[PDB]
Amino acid sequence: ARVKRGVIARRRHKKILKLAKGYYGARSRVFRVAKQAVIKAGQYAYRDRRQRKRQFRALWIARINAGARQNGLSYSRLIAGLKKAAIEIDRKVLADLAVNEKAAFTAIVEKAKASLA
Amino acid sequence: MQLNDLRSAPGARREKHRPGRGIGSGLGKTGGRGHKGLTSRSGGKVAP
Amino acid sequence: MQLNVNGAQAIEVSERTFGGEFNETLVHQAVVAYMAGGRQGSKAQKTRSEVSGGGKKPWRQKGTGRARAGTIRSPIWRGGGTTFAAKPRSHEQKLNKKMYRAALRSILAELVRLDRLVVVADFAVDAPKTKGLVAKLDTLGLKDVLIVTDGVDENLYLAARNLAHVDVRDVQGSDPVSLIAYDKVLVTVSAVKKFEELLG
Amino acid sequence: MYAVIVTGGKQHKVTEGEFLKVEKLDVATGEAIDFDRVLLVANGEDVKIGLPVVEGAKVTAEVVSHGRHDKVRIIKFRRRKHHMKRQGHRQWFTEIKITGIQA
RNA sequence: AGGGGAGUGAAAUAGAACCUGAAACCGUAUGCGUACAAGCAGUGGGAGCCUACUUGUUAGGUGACUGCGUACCUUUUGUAU
Ligand SMILES: [Mg+2]
Ligand SMILES: [Mg+2]
Ligand SMILES: [Mg+2]
Ligand SMILES: [Mg+2]
Ligand SMILES: [Mg+2]
Ligand SMILES: [Mg+2]
Ligand SMILES: [Mg+2]
Ligand SMILES: [Mg+2]
Ligand SMILES: [Mg+2]
Ligand SMILES: [Mg+2]
Ligand SMILES: [Mg+2]
Ligand SMILES: [Mg+2]
Ligand SMILES: [Mg+2]
Ligand SMILES: [Mg+2]
Ligand SMILES: [Mg+2]
Ligand SMILES: [Mg+2]
Ligand SMILES: [Mg+2]
Ligand SMILES: [Mg+2]
Ligand SMILES: [Mg+2]
Ligand SMILES: [Mg+2]
Ligand SMILES: [Mg+2]
Ligand SMILES: [Mg+2]
Ligand SMILES: [Mg+2]
Ligand SMILES: [Mg+2]
Ligand SMILES: [Mg+2]
Ligand SMILES: [Mg+2]
Ligand SMILES: [Mg+2]
Ligand SMILES: [Mg+2]
Ligand SMILES: [Mg+2]
Ligand SMILES: [Mg+2]
Ligand SMILES: [Mg+2]
Ligand SMILES: [Mg+2]
Ligand SMILES: [Mg+2]
Ligand SMILES: [Mg+2]
Ligand SMILES: [Mg+2]
Ligand SMILES: [Mg+2]
Ligand SMILES: [Mg+2]
Ligand SMILES: [Mg+2]
Ligand SMILES: [Mg+2]
Ligand SMILES: [Mg+2]
Ligand SMILES: [Mg+2]
Ligand SMILES: [Mg+2]
Repeated sequence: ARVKRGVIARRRHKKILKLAKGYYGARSRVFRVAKQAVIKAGQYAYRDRRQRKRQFRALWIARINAGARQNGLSYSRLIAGLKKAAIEIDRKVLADLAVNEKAAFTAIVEKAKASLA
Repeated sequence: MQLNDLRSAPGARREKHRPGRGIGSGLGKTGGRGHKGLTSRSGGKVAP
Repeated sequence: MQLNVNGAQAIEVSERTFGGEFNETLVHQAVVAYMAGGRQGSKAQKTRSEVSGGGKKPWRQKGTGRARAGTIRSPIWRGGGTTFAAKPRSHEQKLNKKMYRAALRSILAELVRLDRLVVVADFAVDAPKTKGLVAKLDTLGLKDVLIVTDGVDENLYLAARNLAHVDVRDVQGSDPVSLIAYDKVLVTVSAVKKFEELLG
Repeated sequence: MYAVIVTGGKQHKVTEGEFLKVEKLDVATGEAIDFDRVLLVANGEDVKIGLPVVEGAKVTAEVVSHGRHDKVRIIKFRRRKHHMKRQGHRQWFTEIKITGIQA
């Protein structure tokens, strides 16, 4: 029983070349270069699922910092007061109130100052 | 009891492992032989 | 242990032959051994030794700029020999006499439990005529049946030689695979007793 | 009218009649659930800042469906060390609909 | 030479280098991007535009701007090397 590889080899190349769609040059039409691009794109995707959580937290902090100083308080003095009173709202929700519900953010900030911190 | 229904007891027949077929099989590349040396080559056998 | 006969009374057959356990892993081994023993191994390919030509170095060892080659009939090359070319061999296994007999004692017992063994008095047909055996088999109501007799008649073998799903066999010639393959099995009372004095 | 609730370890800003996907909840489709862990509720110009939980405030919602997110693919590769692994993942979620907010 | 019709045929994108007819490679057409911008060419975020339709918590194409990021194999104490 002789086995011919023509039919299963073609389906295996096509799976890789379909994931390499949109790449530049030989990275989307020759298998050797496209295989390495698909493997490398999967290393970055794994690693940037971690950075995505870091980059958004740094963005929320930088925006609470800007919003707190318009009310006369730094970011670090705000967080100390918030932990002091009882408040435990996220950084994700605090950054959302800073942009949109500015009148609600003001009440939270002056609550943190009233905690003498 | 049909010709497509009967089978052997579990543990009575194994698959035989073939070295040199990819990374996932645990026998790819060097095929369980280690790196260079005499006992990694064709006919590389040490006399009793 | 009672085996029902189609016209007479039950004939009180021995417990061991008809009515033992089903050793499934032993029937599998006896079936596999039978099929492996029925194939002829007649194939062959050619190694690099026995493909015609290729006795000289195509080019010198160094200086050309090409990879090193030693013959044109190399397994790497297009017309070269097969790396592990085949030779005729035999796929013949050993089965002990008592393992073979044990398997028949498992098939026979399991047929009685599946109600796919039919026992009748003497099965005889006069003159070799396929049309006449077709009529006689429908009185029993059988389509896909193996007929087992103490000694196969000449008239009975000549009829049903052309009939599609009907096979006529001897007691000592009935292989394990046939007793599983056919939908029903038909045995005479004399053929039952012959099984008793072989399988115990 | 909006509020802040806690579900699945995360916090959500929620207004009435809003669809959203949260972590899987052990509730069938169609039933009703109550979020008693309410950190903040606002109604226009009256905002009740929640010391840890607002006293008596709650949010009513109903389960719409269950499902799985899109597949993510995990590839673990260590170069020129003869190693590679692959995996797939779909995360379960629950979609709820907000039908009540009161402080 | 080669073609456009017309005829034959169930079918000529079965037309004689004639069954099926993939990939590398080379073109035409449409959509979006691209001439103040520095690097393994991707990914996290992300505007705008184009098309379709269940008319925007939807689907497909493109990807301005931006964080991170020196291919694969082998051989090595150790390679973007
Ligand atoms: Mg291949
Ligand atoms: Mg691209
Ligand atoms: Mg292409
Ligand atoms: Mg490999
Ligand atoms: Mg290993
Ligand atoms: Mg070993
Ligand atoms: Mg080696
Ligand atoms: Mg060594
Ligand atoms: Mg080596
Ligand atoms: Mg060694
Ligand atoms: Mg050495
Ligand atoms: Mg040798
Ligand atoms: Mg010759
Ligand atoms: Mg020779
Ligand atoms: Mg010679
Ligand atoms: Mg060859
Ligand atoms: Mg070849
Ligand atoms: Mg040949
Ligand atoms: Mg013998
Ligand atoms: Mg026949
Ligand atoms: Mg490498
Ligand atoms: Mg065609
Ligand atoms: Mg051609
Ligand atoms: Mg044909
Ligand atoms: Mg053709
Ligand atoms: Mg093509
Ligand atoms: Mg163009
Ligand atoms: Mg300038
Ligand atoms: Mg410009
Ligand atoms: Mg440049
Ligand atoms: Mg550059
Ligand atoms: Mg991007
Ligand atoms: Mg993205
Ligand atoms: Mg889109
Ligand atoms: Mg980028
Ligand atoms: Mg950079
Ligand atoms: Mg190499
Ligand atoms: Mg070296
Ligand atoms: Mg060195
Ligand atoms: Mg370099
Ligand atoms: Mg290099
Ligand atoms: Mg390095």
